[PDB]
Amino acid sequence: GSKTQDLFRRVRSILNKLTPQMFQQLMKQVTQLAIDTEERLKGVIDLIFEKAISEPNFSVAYANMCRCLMALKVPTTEKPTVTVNFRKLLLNRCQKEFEKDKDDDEVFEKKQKEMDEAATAEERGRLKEELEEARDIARRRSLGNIKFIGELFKLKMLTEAIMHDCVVKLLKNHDEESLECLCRLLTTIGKDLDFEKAKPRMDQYFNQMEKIIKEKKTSSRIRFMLQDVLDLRGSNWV
RNA sequence: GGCUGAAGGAUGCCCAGAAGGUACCCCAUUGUAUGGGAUCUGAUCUGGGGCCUCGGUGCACAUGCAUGUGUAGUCGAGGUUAAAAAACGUCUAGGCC
Ligand SMILES: [Mg+2]
Ligand SMILES: [Mg+2]
Ligand SMILES: [Mg+2]
Repeated sequence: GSKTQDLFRRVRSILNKLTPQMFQQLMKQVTQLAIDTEERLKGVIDLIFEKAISEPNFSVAYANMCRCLMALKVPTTEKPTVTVNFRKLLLNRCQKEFEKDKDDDEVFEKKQKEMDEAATAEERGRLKEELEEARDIARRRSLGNIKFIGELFKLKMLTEAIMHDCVVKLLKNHDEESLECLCRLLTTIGKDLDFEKAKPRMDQYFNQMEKIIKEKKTSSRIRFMLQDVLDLRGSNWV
């Protein structure tokens, strides 16, 4: 049983040491890891996903690390005649994280009543600090998940269609968190998405947020980041 | 009681179909929302796909270095079916001790 925990230790060590420049030298270590059980694979994917969405800066490296294990079949423990590819498991974690928003507010609502139940000023302030801290923890996760999906797109483990139905989903929910994520995703995938096969559809995305830019109904910071994204588009994504 | 491995399943690729999505467009309510349609898709499921024909090279054989024959998971060259695939970070049926 110590073998699974030792594999987790080595995977976490590699993730901590992983950096863009020294990438290649650690990849041999990644290919030499004995991942042969659905539990080990799920745990390694859990570690990679958590690190990649909790720390967006180095997510690029982690994305490329995932490319080195795009083909790592393992037999499902329940029915040992079935197999699960690493890609199927890593993408399921990504898609599940992407659509938690539908339920996300719910848990805050489940805590929102407590805001009323904290009678005294000390309790009210402590409850308010905890709820906004939770809101920060969630918005930091969603942004990490979006940048990780965008980084996996540049390595072709995804396709243009998932980005085109992720951008439109973020944009249809005109709430602040979604528009911040839309800014991050377009900023990280604009050059690899601005092609002539997607020229018509893209020509509406920005146009839509242009109205947002002109409406000034949302918070300023959102407009500010949208202006940055539109200006980066105007300069050929560089 | 231990070693090994079938293009038999599974995985990957390709094709068909389905759930789902679909900014823009159109139709209805009509409210910029919902529902339906049209493309475009399809992170997900259900199936199907391991064809021919000809050369080069290599190999083996059989005849007199040459010719004929068969073909190496061979390189190409073309056809055919909607589809001509990772000889596969996998499980088995076995096979051996
Ligand atoms: Mg449909
Ligand atoms: Mg199939
Ligand atoms: Mg089949």
